[PDB]
Amino acid sequence: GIECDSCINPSNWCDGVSHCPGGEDENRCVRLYGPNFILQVYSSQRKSWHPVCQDDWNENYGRAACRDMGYKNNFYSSQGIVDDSGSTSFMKLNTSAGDIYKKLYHSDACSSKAVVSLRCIACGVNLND
Amino acid sequence: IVGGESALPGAWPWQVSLHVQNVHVCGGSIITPEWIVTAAHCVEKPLNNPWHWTAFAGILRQSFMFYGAGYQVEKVISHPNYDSKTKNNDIALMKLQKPLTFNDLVKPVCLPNPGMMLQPEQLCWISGWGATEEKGKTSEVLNAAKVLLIETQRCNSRYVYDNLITPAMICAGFLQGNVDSCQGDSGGPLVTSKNNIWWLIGDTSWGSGCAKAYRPGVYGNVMVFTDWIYRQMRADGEFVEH
Ligand SMILES: *[C@@H]1O[C@H](CO)[C@@H](O)[C@H](O)[C@H]1NC(C)=O
Ligand SMILES: *C(=O)c1ccc(NC(=N)N)cc1
Ligand SMILES: [Ca+2]
Repeated sequence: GIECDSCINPSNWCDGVSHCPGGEDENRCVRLYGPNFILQVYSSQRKSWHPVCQDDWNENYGRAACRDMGYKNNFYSSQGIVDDSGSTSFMKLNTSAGDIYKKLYHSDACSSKAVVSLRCIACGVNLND
Repeated sequence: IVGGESALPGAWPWQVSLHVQNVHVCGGSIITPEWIVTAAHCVEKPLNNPWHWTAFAGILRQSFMFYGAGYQVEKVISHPNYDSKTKNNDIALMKLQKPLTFNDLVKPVCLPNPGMMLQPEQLCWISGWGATEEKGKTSEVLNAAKVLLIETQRCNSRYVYDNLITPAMICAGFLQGNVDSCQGDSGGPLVTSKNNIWWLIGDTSWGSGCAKAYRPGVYGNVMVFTDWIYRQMRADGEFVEH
C-alpha cells in the first residue's frame, strides 16, 4: 500500500482516478530519470516506473508530460536516446487513445530502440564546461 | 562561505539573495523563472508572509542590489513536515510576482532526478553571501567553494553529529574543516556537475559552527523533496489557470 500523506492499494496509484483526498496518487505519475532525463511513467499493475518509448512521441506529448510534472508551459527539448536506466519494460503510445500516463501501454521493446529523453527547462548551465 | 573564493559573473546563475528589510537574510536557487528553492528555517514566523521578501538575481554584490533591481516574492511555502527543532524537511519554496528573465547571468539549476548515481564523496560546490568566518557579517561579494559529499553513515558518526542526520539531510564538506557554509548561506545551493549539467542536490540548512573540524555542513536532501516540489508548482499552475 502507498500513502497519500500522514493508505491506498498500488493498483489504484497512477490509475487515472483521484482516490487520495489530496490527489497525491495521480499528480506524481511522470518523472525524469538519470542524468539523461529518461522519461518514465509509473505502472499501477507493475508497481514500478518504466521508460517511455520514442515511438510516435512528439513535442506536444512532452509538453503534456512537462505540464504533469509541474513545469507548466516550460519546455526545452525532447529527443530519442538509448535507455541507460537498465530497464527491461517500457511504455508505448496508443495513438488511438483519447492522461499522458494513461495514454501509454506496457511494452517489452521499443520499435525505435530509443526512449524519450525529456528536458522541461534549460537549466544546469554555467559559464564553464 | 568559509574557505572559498569570490564568484565571477555567470558562475552561479541560479543563486539569488533573499532580502528582508533591505538586508540579505538567506540564499535561494532558481528552478523556474518564478520558483526559488530555499530553506524552511529562513521563512519561520514572522518571515512566513511573502511580502517581507525580495529576491535579487544576477547581481554579485550586496551593495549593488539597488532599489528597483529586486523581485517581489508572491508566495512562500514551507515544507508541510518541517520541524524547527530538528531542521528536518528544511525546504521552502518562493514564487515571484514577475517571472525572472533568463540570460547568461540568471539561469535555473536542474532539479535532481532519481538515478543520479552520485559518488559517495561527490565533488560539490556551495555558494552564497554567508559569513566568511564564524560569527562574521554577510559577505559583500558572492562567494563559492568546493565541498565533498560525506556519507550519512560517516556523518551520523558519534564524533560528528551522533544520529542527527535524517534521511531528509545530506552532509557536505571536509571533516577537517576550513571549508564550509556559514550563516547567510542558508537556503543557498549545494550543486554538483554531472553529464555537463549542474544539479541542485542540497539546500544549505544547518551545522555546528562554520568550518570547524568534524562539524561539516548539513544540507536538505533536495532529492527527497522533489516529489513535494513538483506537486507545489503543479498545484500553483492549476490555481493560476483561473
Ligand atoms: C488504445 O485505446 C483504444 C481506445 O478504446 C483501445 O480500443 C485500444 O485497444 C488501445 N490499444 C492499446 C493496446 O492500448
Ligand atoms: C544558514 O545560515 C547556515 C547553514 C549551515 C551552517 N553551518 C555549517 N554549514 N557548518 C550555518 C548556517
Ligand atoms: Ca488512483
